[PDB]
Amino acid sequence: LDIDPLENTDFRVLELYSQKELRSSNVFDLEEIMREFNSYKQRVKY
Amino acid sequence: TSMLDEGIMVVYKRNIVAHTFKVRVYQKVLTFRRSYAYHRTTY
Repeated sequence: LDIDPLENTDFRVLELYSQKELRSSNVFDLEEIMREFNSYKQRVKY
Repeated sequence: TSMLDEGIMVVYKRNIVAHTFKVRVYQKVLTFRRSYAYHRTTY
């Protein structure tokens, strides 16, 4: 009986879609709409 | 009574990064302020 012992394997944390790739996926980005709003909200100079 | 294909693998995502492209927007902005006039104090 020569049974080889089972090797320890290190499961990695698997990242399918990147974070920067996740919000990159929405047609409507609230962050840049609210921002686009206050950018408009500052259009008056005399 | 005594008694596994090998290969090379490439995996592919579904891709979710929405397509960007720039858009030109043409428009005009008409503004109407209105005021009164007495002595030197414009209302």
